[PDB]
Amino acid sequence: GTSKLKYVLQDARFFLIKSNNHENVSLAKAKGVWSTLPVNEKKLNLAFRSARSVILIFSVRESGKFQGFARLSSESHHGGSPIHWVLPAGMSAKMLGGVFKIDWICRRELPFTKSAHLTNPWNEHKPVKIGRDGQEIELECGTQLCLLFPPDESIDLYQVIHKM
Ligand SMILES: CNC(=O)c1n[nH]c2ccc(Br)cc12
Repeated sequence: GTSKLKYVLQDARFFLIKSNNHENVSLAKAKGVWSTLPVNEKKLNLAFRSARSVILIFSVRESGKFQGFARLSSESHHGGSPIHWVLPAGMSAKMLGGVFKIDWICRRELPFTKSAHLTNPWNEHKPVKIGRDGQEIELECGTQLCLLFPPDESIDLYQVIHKM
């Protein structure tokens, strides 16, 4: 069903995450973590304090799809086990900020062809697939985008609801 999903998404904030490679999203799905540049880290930490749920919606660059979405379960923190992110070309992971813990809500993919009717008011009403890493997606667009994903019957939102 979709009722617990709609409960989690109620009055949530949504952010577009653009990964340069599939390996970082695989690592995120396996470890329940994400890391981003400080400019986005600050935005996400502000949002985490201000909203019932902060949803990251993931897209691998050039893949033509979203790879799933997840809910922040903490602000960013430093000093955990290192995460062996792949950076594009030979760039340093030092550029990254803290680590956010995340609970996955959907690990299934959604092709951009299925979201072509959704525009994001906070990015000039361009299609929601279009946007820089960290672009905020307005509430209604973000909710409809999440509801387009195939149901992920491996996930139980009961434990996510309790963290709200
Ligand atoms: C695991 N997260 C990343 O790899 C990442 N997040 N935002 C970025 C901006 C530029 C570069 Br290069 C890499 C990233």
